[PDB]
Amino acid sequence: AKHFSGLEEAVYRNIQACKELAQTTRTAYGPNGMNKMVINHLEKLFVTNDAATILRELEVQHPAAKMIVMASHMQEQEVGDGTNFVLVFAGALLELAEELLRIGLSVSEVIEGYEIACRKAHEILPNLVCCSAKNLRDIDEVSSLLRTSIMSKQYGNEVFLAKLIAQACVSIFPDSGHFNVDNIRVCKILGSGISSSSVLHGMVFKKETEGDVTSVKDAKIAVYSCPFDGMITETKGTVLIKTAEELMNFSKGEENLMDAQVKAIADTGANVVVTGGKVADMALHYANKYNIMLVRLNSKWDLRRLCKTVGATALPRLTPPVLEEMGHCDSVYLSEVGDTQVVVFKHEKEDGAISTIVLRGSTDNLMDDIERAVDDGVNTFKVLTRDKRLVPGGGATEIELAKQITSYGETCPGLEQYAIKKFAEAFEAIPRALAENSGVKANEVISKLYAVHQEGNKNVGLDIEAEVPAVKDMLEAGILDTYLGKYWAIKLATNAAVTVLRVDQIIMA
Amino acid sequence: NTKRESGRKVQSGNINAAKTIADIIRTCLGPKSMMKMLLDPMGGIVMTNDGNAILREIQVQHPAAKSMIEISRTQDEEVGDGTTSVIILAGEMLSVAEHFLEQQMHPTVVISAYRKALDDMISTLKKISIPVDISDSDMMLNIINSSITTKAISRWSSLACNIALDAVKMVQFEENGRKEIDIKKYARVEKIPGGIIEDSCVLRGVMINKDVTHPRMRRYIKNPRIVLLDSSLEYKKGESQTDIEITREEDFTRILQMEEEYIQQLCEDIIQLKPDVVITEKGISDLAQHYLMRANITAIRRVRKTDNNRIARACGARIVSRPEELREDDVGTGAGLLEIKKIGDEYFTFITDCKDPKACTILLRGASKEILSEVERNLQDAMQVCRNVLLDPQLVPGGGASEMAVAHALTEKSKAMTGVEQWPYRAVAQALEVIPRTLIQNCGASTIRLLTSLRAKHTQENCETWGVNGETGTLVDMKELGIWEPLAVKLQTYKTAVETAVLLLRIDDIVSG
Amino acid sequence: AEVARAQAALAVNISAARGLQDVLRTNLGPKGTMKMLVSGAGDIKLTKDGNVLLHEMQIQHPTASLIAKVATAQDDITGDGTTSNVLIIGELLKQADLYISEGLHPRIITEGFEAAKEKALQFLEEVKVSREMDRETLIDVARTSLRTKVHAELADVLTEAVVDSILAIKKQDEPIDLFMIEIMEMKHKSETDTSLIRGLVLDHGARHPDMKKRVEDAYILTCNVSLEYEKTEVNSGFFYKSAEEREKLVKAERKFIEDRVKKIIELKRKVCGDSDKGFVVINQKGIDPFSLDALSKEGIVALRRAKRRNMERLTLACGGVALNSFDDLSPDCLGHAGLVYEYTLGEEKFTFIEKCNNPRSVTLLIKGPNKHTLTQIKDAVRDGLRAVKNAIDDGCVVPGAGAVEVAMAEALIKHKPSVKGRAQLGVQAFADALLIIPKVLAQNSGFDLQETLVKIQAEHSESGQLVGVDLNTGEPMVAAEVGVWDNYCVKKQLLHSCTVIATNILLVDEIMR
Repeated sequence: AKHFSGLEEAVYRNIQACKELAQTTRTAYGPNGMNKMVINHLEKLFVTNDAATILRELEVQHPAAKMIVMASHMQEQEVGDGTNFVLVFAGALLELAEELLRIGLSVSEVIEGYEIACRKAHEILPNLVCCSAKNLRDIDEVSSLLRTSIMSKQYGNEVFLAKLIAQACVSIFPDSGHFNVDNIRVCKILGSGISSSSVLHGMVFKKETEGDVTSVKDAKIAVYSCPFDGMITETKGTVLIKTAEELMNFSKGEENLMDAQVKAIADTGANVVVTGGKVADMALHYANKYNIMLVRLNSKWDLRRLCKTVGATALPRLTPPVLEEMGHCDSVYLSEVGDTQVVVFKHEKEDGAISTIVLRGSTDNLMDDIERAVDDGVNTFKVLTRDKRLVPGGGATEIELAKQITSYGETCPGLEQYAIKKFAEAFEAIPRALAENSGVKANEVISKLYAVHQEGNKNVGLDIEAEVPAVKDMLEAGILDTYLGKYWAIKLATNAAVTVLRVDQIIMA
Repeated sequence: NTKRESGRKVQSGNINAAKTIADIIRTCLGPKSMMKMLLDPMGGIVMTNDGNAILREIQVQHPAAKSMIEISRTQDEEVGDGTTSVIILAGEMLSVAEHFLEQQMHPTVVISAYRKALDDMISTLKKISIPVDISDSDMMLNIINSSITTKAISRWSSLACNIALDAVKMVQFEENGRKEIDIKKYARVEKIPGGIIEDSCVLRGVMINKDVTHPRMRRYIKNPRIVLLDSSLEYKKGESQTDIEITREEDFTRILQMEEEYIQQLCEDIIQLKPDVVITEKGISDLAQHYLMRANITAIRRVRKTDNNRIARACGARIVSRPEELREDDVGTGAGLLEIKKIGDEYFTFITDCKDPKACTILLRGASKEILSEVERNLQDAMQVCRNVLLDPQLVPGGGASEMAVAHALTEKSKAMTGVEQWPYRAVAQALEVIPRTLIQNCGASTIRLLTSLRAKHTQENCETWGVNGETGTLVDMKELGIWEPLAVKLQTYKTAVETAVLLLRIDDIVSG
Repeated sequence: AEVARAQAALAVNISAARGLQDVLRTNLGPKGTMKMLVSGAGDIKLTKDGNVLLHEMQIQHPTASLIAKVATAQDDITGDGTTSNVLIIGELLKQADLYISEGLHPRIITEGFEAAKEKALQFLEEVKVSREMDRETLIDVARTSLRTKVHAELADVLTEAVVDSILAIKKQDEPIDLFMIEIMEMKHKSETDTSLIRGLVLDHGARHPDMKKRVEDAYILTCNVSLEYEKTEVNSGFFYKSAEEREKLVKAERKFIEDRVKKIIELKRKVCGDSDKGFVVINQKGIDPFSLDALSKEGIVALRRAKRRNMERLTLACGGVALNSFDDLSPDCLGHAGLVYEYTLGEEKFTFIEKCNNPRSVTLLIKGPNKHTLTQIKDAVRDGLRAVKNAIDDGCVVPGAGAVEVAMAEALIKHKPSVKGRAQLGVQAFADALLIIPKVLAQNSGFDLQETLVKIQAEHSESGQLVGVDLNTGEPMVAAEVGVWDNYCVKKQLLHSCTVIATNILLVDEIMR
């Protein structure tokens, strides 16, 4: 399963991973991505562009492959751009060893080689970072920067999500100029159009919402997974469905039990009583007349979405909520979020870091697609908060790096002269991967990319003009990268590549 | 049921096991050494110089090996040593004799050779067996350290010398019949845990670990007088057997506690008497034993009468109904030393006893609780000399030149005894010389030429006293080299060895039951 | 039954051992690599350390049992060179096997190892000098100690922090540091990062803005039994069995809650003054909801979840004592470290207790999001701390980088064993086992493990040169001048642990399945 001897772990398990590293990025990355089906532990189809997601979706056997998986999620979280890339470069980097193994170089040698070279490459990145753009009050500025940032992991409507994913992150923080891990909730709601996905700041319970509104103005929520059907976890009051007379007497008390329920809720207070559990009509007919808002049988996700944002703890047991157990929202106003009638809260002044964007695709994988793309749009704005520093689309940068690193390789001398010169080569897998997705060869791209000799701006994008593979200034083209997005990508890819190289066999009975 | 086995087939199976067993340990035995490492099915390694330790951990084959463990024990049962000798020695005579001799065809002189090959040992040994002073610790120490080294250990030897040099002389039975050769209850070695080599503190008499087990007990009363029962403990071992009641939950708890609250009232009956020690063969409970200790009365519990009796004679303890009620007191002092040694708060009461029934249970202290086990083996191998030297001052020096001494005197006598008999007697003449020659083949070079030199040395220079060095391989006087091969041991070895090999020939047949 | 014996039996042993060791040649020094180990947990375990790898997951071997002792032993007695020992012994066996392949007795090959080791021992006693215990002189060793065990880049970033901890000693006599190891770990944005903290840090605190963010005069009340109880070093019994008992259970617990938090707040006023100093409550268990914010707003800092190891280090470090309880008591008993600072890094709240009355406890906060990295670096700190301490405990340090191994091999110059030629092989086999580390590095480096090594010797034989293979480029250089130094206690201990098992190898010629 795992343990092997006879050089199976190194020249074999490692390189096989590099095979997996391909076509999770190769056509799935570039200025655009491409989709690859995913069937699930409970079976259903997921199309995916970005590496980390689908490879997290893949339970992986190889400890070799297993290690770099971690770095891509570190990237995706930290960066999101080149999350596909962290595979390909590391793979193209690690595949350089076997020949050096036939050349006879040492792991202790070649790790140092790529190391000082990525430490050299990290030095070179700032200059191949080309100009900058930041306005975090500007959706349209953030849009185009997220547009290619989502586009790199998105083949779809790029500017609309870019608009929306820039809409929220700009408008969800009044202080934008900072960004936090989850600043955007999404209530995935199918139907209508893909443009029917819409940005609404503040918590959306996509759930059925009942109770007659006492205050749409304030939303203070005593938050519950507690069933208000009359069922409290510690000792349940569960309805008796096996007898007509027992149900006759209980429902008459479910009015007044829910009375003792809604009160302990609304004693310490609630505007919405957020209900993750079941509700009874006599509980609701009362809660209608009692006028507290039951958002009923709420999705644990909607519950978690609420439990996170309002800073309150859902109560499984029925019990008076204290200030930790009650959430607060700007407003509770029943409204269609993407033309789907639900309850949508508002959070901008409340806390922030929650913009609930209804994702409306035509199919759930489209509703996964728009879900996939913003993952970078989330993080790239976070990158865009961390730097406006702008790099053109990939493949323009890596050639100058190779130009650096190869001559930086002959300035090595000692066997790392090979390794560093190899480190220059793992750069060229991207325009290849891009030439692959677009259906051409790197060699022409490489020839063209070296032809102009510019190095960090002009490149073949992911292109229909790639019919004949064709360079373009990536900076001006709007297909763009960032220092961090490029820097972290090299830093984590080389790391995960060089650390999997030092590993040895596992002696095991 | 009925099962039949026949001829060489079983006797060859007899040849196999013991001989194959005789391989590693012969290399192990003596200063020249190896290790027999058992492979447990899990890969577990057990390496010893005792094959009988290895033999048990795995299947013991019936034909040879089932009897060899017992002739392994018997030798170690007797003198306290020699599991590893008899097996290879019996393996010797087992190996080359029968088939050869049965190809010369007869079971008889084969069996008969064991006798007359056995006594030539008895004959040539006690002639060349060198006497040593039994009153001299040292003259015993050089023969005792030779026999404390049975495998690797000269380490505790000098320390196991001193204790045994002292102890076995004081050894007497409860009959006190003779001193000397003894049962290991009349010389006991109880390893006492912990401490350090300084606490080894030679103990010539019995020890009672149960005399003082507690700090609250009797503290160093020079002559402990153990008062047996009889009134001080009036006899109730029984129980009230009180009737059942459902109301009180305590009745369930109290009825079982009643058992040990009787001796409590009996220990209360002891307190009034203040026996400095109290011995109870019925045993005393600990809830009863509280009230003895606080009196500064120590309590020996769950010990038998003979344990106490030998001690009551050894510690010189008046054995009475009550101290104030005359059962005709025994003496006040039988011993000159009562030493209660403490490692932790569990006290070890050692009473050094001079020519008393006692047990002669000797104190040893290793650097810790562990190397004790070798000191005990060292002491037992040490006390073995001290019981052997106090038996035989004459014990043969040899590096196995004794193991030659018989062998060559046999071939000498083979020429004398003649008949067809000589040929077994000359065949069994060969088996003895292999053990040391192996040890000096463990040395190297030509070990048979050394043996030739041995044989050249043998009748020319000397049989055994002058001989070959075992670990060096040089021909040297083995008293001059200081290597001692106890007469009794050697006397026991072939004897025990010739016996088993007699039956191994006599058995061509086993059944299934 | 089934018995493997003599020459062919020991083959699988020496085939295993030499076959098992050669995989560790990927280790021992920066040109060697961390070896990946995986278990049933699937944990990728990256260590160039022999012990870590050796005792976890391996292939079944009879030698696999014995080797697990020595790399443990050298880790025990040092914390370094556990990878070293393994490669010497089979190199000696490979040597030894030749002579046994020559037929020359494993006994005669065994008995020649010991003088040779003593020779090198005496020689390593000669090539040692008393060096500094100076931090920089420790850097010379710390650089060297870590690299032959853990990674060099790790070694470098560890070299300063590793020494600083073992430099924090009061001049302890300990060869390894018990409380200088306090390992905090974290999920970070750096898969490998280690902060150097003298004093003790808490597992968890509880940080509130109500609680003082900075406690400068810190009277630390460190308690197991927590706020839920009342004047108790022991928890109080619950009965949920029946209604009326539980009905009275939940009402009075707040009294246990109230008095407890009261016990602190009145005691802070007592102990720390009102707002005058900061107070520190440690709750080794949970913190009460009332008492949490109640201790918070009184200036008290209540700390959720400090360990029992935080308990003991604090008392030692801050000179105070941890309680079980919050009751009114003097400030001195309550732990006082001249700073209590709760440093929340990652999701984990690390409460520093710093400016400690004893800088015996000192802490290192390890970092990584990836566990295998968090495994490596957190493991990478310890060996040096144990290793480099052997530099700062010992006035002597043996020079490293294998310069001393070429030094003895010729200093073992032969017919010095003119004795027999078995010791002459025992030295000749041993002279080559010395060089396996100077080999394996130049091996793991460029060029030749030999061509350089013979350069080294040809060089070292030249006067004034104690010269050795570089741990990096594998080129000849004088090792003592680079400062590259393995701990003194390593070698002398290493040689013993090296020779014994290889010595134990030849004494086992038998294995029984």
